[PDB]
Amino acid sequence: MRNKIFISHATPEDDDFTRWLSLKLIGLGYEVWCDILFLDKGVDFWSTIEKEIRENTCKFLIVSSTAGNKREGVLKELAVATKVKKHLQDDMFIIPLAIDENLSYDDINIEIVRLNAIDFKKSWAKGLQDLLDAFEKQNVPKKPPDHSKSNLLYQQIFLHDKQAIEKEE
Amino acid sequence: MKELIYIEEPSILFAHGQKCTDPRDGLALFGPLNQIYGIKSGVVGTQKGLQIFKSYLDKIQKPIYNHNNITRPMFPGFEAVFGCKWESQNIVFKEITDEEIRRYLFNASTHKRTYDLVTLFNDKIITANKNDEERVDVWFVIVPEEIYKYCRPNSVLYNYDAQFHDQLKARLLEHTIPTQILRESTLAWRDFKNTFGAPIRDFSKIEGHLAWTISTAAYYKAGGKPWKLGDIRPGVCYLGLVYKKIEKSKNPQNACCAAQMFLDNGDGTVFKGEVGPWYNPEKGEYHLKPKEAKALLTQALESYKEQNKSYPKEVFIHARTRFNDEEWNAFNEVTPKNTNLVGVTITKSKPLKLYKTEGAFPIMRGNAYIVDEKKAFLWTLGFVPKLQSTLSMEVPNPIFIEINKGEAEIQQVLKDILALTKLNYNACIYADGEPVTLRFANKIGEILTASTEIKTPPLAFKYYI
Amino acid sequence: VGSEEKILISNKPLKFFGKMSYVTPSEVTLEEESVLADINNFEEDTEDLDELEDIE
Repeated sequence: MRNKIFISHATPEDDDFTRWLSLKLIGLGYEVWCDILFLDKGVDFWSTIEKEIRENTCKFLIVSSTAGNKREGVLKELAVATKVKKHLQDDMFIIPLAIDENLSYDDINIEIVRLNAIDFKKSWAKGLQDLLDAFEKQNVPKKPPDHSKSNLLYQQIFLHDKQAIEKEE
Repeated sequence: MKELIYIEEPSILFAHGQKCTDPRDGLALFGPLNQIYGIKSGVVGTQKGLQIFKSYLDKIQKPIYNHNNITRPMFPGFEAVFGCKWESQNIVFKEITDEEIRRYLFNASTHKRTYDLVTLFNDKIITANKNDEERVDVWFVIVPEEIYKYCRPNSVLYNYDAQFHDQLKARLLEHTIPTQILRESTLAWRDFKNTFGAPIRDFSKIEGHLAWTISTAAYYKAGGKPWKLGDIRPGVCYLGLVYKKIEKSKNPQNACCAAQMFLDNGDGTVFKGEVGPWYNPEKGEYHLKPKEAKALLTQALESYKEQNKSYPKEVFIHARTRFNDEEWNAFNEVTPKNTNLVGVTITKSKPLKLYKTEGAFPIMRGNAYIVDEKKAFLWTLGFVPKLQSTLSMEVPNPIFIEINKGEAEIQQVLKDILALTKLNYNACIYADGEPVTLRFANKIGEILTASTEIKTPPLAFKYYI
Repeated sequence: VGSEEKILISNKPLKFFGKMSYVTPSEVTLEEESVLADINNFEEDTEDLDELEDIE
């Protein structure tokens, strides 16, 4: 059984949008994997990505940003995503994400060329809506929506260095 | 040896019953509590103002960034933050001829120019919304920069007020039209420079805050509620009472008091306190004579009964002046025996600058200094770690609170006014020094004092901010 | 105050220590507070131009 949603993106130029999309996904019901909230300091990185990509990732989301098509890491994740989508023989595994208008359609890496990249440039609400309805028309297993998990995650990671401490001053 | 007790940062509700502490991030993550179906923008101004507004609205439609999201968070787009749709179509536009501006320019005294221009905008808006079938939820007055500059009250080449938007909202109050005035240089700073060759209205790094404030003001004036307060007890009513005085020449100012009221949500039900020709401006101690005091209390009680059906168990009164005995005695006997009445005074003129030994950091916002049971201090300004910056400037200054009469817990009113400081709607800042019942107080007093000719102002808030 | 009686005021101020406190970041936040100064500049202004032109 695979139900996790993988998001591949560049760092740190795509922190806010990836965080917002991951929070909306995890509050909407879908389980989402992203390196912002899972891959932290002190742990190994690559083995977990490979294992989750070829073991429990149901859909792959690659951000086709301006800086997201030339970094080595995103291209390597795209390569292993291509390998696992060839093994799984599903063309709907990779769902590209385009967020920058300044990047033309002809300058992207090749695995984004064949697939029609999703729309997230001029607006985000309808983009999330079409991503959601494409997901539920692709029959991804889901849980009932609850923002309590999203609230707990948001209080967990994004409030680690931005809170008052109990020290004498 | 005394210490400084801590009050926790108050929380604001959001969509799906979610609790956060920042309004911008909570809106970007969850959104409003209640959804509206859609807004329709209306604009008055020149065609240059029309295209400037269209450019700024389509820029707002795009997700725009700032330097960093730690202090000034990025704008995820109006649709993604509010769930409402903004479009550049179905927009009603009314043009103002610049030749009429030239005709009105060469007048001698700028006051009559202000009057004729304000009335021209007013009856243009009235004509526009009284004939056009397309509903306009919010009218956007795009005033030109040179009108704001060259037609100032002291610009050099009685109940009417020289301020433009003051008179605008004052004479638009009698028709229930939510309007918001937009300065041209605010949303046309790209092509606006100073004489040296620099934008004095510069937003090369900070325009995300402008987008945030404009978007939340547009959603609030539409009818939807952006955010509310978390915990409100069954039977507590806040009464932020205005005690701002105008300097209305030989006309008797006396007491131009008004009152804000928060009862169950962020809903403000402002009922017009009397002008009260008693105690002519030689007597400006704000001592409310008993008939007007009981009238205002009856207004508050009737509004609470209409909105809640139940008698309130405790009335919270916020003001800024000292309270005399007879005013509270008049406040007492009208109230039932079960309820409680307490009055709080908030002031800024008391100096207390708390400095820091090491580093260059100010007082963290939320510290409470207690002097006695009656008097206390609250540091609503200063550093806040969720922002990783100070909301104040240089050194923060606290608000000296003091309960006059009635029995209540001091930390209760401390945390309650701390929660009340988070409900600012016109500006989407994290928090302000004065509470929003006192922040809206001066502006709504200026609105009401600009038009004596009205008698029943609407008690909503869209026609004020 | 008097030829024989003198009143002594301490030259050090009275201290308050806080139970709760905050973290101490690098110097970037003071630059962002200067940006907050710019925020207060570009938010609103009133009759600045003539005195600005008088300073040169």
